[PDB]
Amino acid sequence: MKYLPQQDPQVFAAIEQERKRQHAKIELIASENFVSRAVMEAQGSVLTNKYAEGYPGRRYYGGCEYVDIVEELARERAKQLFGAEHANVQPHSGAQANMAVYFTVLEHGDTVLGMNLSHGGHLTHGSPVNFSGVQYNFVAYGVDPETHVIDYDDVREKARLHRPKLIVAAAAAYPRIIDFAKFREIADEVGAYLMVDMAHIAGLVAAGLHPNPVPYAHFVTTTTHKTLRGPRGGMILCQEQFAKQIDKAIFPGIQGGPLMHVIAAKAVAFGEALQDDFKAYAKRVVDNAKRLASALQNEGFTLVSGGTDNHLLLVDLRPQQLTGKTAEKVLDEVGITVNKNTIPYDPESPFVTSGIRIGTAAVTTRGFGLEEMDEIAAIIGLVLKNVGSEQALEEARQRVAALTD
Amino acid sequence: MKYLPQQDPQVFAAIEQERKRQHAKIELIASENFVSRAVMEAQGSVLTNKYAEGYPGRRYYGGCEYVDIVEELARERAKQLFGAEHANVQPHSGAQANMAVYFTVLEHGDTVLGMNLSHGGHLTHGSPVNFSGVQYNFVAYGVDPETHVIDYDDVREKARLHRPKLIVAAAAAYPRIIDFAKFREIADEVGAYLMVDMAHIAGLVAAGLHPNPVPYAHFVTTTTHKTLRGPRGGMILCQEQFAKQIDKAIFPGIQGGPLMHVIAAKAVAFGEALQDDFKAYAKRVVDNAKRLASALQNEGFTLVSGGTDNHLLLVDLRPQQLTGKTAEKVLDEVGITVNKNTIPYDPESPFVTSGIRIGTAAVTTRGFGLEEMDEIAAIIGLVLKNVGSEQALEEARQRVAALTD
Ligand SMILES: *Cc1c(COP(=O)(O)O)cnc(C)c1O
Ligand SMILES: *Cc1c(COP(=O)(O)O)cnc(C)c1O
Repeated sequence: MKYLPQQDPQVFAAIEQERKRQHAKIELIASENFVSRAVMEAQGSVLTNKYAEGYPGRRYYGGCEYVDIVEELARERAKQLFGAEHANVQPHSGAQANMAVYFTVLEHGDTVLGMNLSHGGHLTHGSPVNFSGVQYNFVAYGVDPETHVIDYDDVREKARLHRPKLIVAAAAAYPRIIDFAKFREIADEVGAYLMVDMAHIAGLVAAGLHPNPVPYAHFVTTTTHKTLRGPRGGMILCQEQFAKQIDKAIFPGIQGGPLMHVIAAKAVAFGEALQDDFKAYAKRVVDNAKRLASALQNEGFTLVSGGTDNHLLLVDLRPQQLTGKTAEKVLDEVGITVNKNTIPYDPESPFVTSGIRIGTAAVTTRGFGLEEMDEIAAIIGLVLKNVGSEQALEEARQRVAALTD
Repeated sequence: MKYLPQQDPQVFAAIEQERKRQHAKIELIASENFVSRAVMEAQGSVLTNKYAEGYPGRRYYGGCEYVDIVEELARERAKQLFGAEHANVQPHSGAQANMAVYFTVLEHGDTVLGMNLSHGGHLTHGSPVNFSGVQYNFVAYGVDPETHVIDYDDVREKARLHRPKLIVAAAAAYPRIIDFAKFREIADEVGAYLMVDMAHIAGLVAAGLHPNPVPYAHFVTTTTHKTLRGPRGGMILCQEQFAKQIDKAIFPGIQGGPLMHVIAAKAVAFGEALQDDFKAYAKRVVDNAKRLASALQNEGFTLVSGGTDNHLLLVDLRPQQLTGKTAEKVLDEVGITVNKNTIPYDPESPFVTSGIRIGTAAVTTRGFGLEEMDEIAAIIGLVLKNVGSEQALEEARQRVAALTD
């Protein structure tokens, strides 16, 4: 940076602390990643100066010729990446992408069926403190108590009983492949739309390492960040038949001016994802997750669903008589970043929990591989089996430092 | 830029076109501005990598120590700038700031009283194609047919007849000072909350050149861009008594993860606004607007309300037998950027209009002063009085080029 250090020492000092923190810590929060310098440059551009309400070639303001090129690059690259008929790259966030889809097909108080929040569902899939749970009548399907895999007969029964207008598939904390064909079959049986919220797995979908929801879903929502490794923001994919309605839902429906600089950064990220090396990256993410899962089991940890098919895993800490909160806290002391997370049928509140969620997208971006997964698992074992030993925690701290340099 | 040109030639070429366009054109769109290099650097930072759902010291994820410093810098600087008891700097946009306030105090179908959209009100103040008009029962107050100033007796009568839960004051296209004391008096009479949407005038408020709504309003919403000259995004100000509810409305209410890099940029912009030179800038904005208004009247143009108290003016084109659409188009041909805009009691649709809206915030940032205002007015006169003369348009084009170098 050149101008920020002189103009705002306080803000610069804090940013520099954060940059150094990002390097020093082992980031295992499953939603996190590190974007490229090109992506950052794009959103640090003069495009922040441009109002561009509307869509390419159909804007409310003049002078949009070049931001139109940028937005269409984003849309076309997204369509190639996911094989979708339409893309809307304007959502400010994953939350706003979902909000727009809900606004498109639902009336206030309509019934929606989503994944149980305590089993892996997202806040925006019907939390009573979120707009989704307040505005619409959410009901939940669950995972099997033993296998922790989505119970598709429960999805079907809930759908047939409650007759939802919309079914939501997709999760914030589900370690297995989701069967979108079955979701669509159930949706078809009850005459409901299917929305897939692929935020966590979008990068894996792009790389062909998770089944693509696009052919099965009426609407697909996603973050552009997370496994897709893009700038912070949202996106909606859908068939041509819903394009006009979806576009109107985003604007003038729920948003105002789009963030054109962030949209530029989205284009950059989609460009990166189209490359062969991104596919190699995404395979390492999945390989690393399997390896880490196996290595954690080797340490004696129990994993929700017995492993992982994707970038993320959930440790059930009950065998160690630990809460997620306790584990999260002690790992923070040694430089490993995780988050506490409810496990299916958790006896604890969502604020304490019996689990920690772990993902490999961030460490993989940093170039970590299988050997590093083994060591990460060994450090976690050392820490969680010795929570009262400062000597053990110091050893862990040093081993974490050795990994990050 | 260093990395973007190599990684993504297509995106870079388009960004460069936009940057050159921003320099070449005379930007008179009233909502537009040019942010500092420091602001851009802040939002081009690694803070995009951090999930920070929640609030400073009360986050859902670990590792937020430094983004907490950034967010608190934003909040504290906003509070000093506007004398507010609480700030929420997380809204993704002006639309989301409004959405959050509505979510805080209103139930689905509650009555809200806002400014007539065709008289200066914003889309998010009850358009039937916007969430506001769909989710809530909006009624409108108008401006006087002759003076084009808000008719405060009409505000009062509408309030007393319709008994709104919330009254909204603030505008996208109103050239005069708004009397917030009168709005609060009316709100008090009918037991309604008062929300002031100060997006357009926030920079002028910060500089003490427009009365501050903060002491009179329960809630104040704003963009961080526009006259405040910050990054693209939103903000809410309110008294301590609504702080917890407002914060919950933003998260987990309507948004997910905040844009921490944009919040850093907000802090930078607020820092800039706190400086003496920003106050000088804002006075030049207002001075320039008056001068431009006077110079346009000298050219024979009629202005809505007969002039301006702020950064913006509206030309009533009916005396010239021109629509806003026609004027917008021909000005685009010579390098002057305006937008068509409905005038109060417009005989034309909002898609054709009888007016153009003009603001001075952008040209003032570029260092334009009174002499430039005279010339801009003279060029507009030349163009709009000679719409069928290619020679006149070429002269205008050359004169525009002389202004921008
Ligand atoms: C992360 C996530 C979201 C929310 O995205 P934000 O950008 O944080 O608003 C929504 N749904 C799912 C499944 C997610 O994983
Ligand atoms: C610009 C504006 C908005 C919307 O802000 P976005 O960032 O475009 O969503 C809302 N209200 C008023 C009065 C505005 O001027």
